[PDB]
Amino acid sequence: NSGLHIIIFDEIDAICKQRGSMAGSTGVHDTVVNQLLSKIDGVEQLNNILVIGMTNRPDLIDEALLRPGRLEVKMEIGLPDEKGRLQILHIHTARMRGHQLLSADV
Amino acid sequence: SGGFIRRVTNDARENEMDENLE
Amino acid sequence: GNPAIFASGIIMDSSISKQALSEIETRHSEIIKLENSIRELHD
Amino acid sequence: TRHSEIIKLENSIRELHD
Repeated sequence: NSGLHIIIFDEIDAICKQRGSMAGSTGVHDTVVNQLLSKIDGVEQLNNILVIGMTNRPDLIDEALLRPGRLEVKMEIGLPDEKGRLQILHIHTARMRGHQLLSADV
Repeated sequence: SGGFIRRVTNDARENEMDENLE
Repeated sequence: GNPAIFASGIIMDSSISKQALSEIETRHSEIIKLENSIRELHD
Repeated sequence: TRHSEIIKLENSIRELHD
């Protein structure tokens, strides 16, 4: 009986990368990945955390970090189609339509 | 007579002390 | 040749120590006693 | 050297006192 704790990583590819691909880093860009891997799922178990990551180069991340049990739900966000464009346009003008600042010819 | 305070860290602070004692 | 290389991490080193501080207490303690003595003489 | 000087000082103080 415990609450939920949330963590948000932004631009995760900056710190997590394939182990050994980087070189001449003085080794600091390698122990971080091991620490993170051990902490997320180690000998001890947690059941009240949630981790969210965002990126733009999904193929550079270490494979061990994407197996089920650590980061399962992978999602791609792509460009919208016509209905999506109409919905977004409707969202971004509700205030103006409400206060009658929008002409009738639009 | 060669000093009065042992020098753990030296520093100016350890000098005047000793001199005063002298 | 080699591109510019980053420097490595630093490892500082503290100077003072617990036992050396007990020794500094040994130093300091006698001074107050000597002070009591000199104050007595002046009085 | 510390013992000698400190004990000398203390002895002088005691002599003055007495």
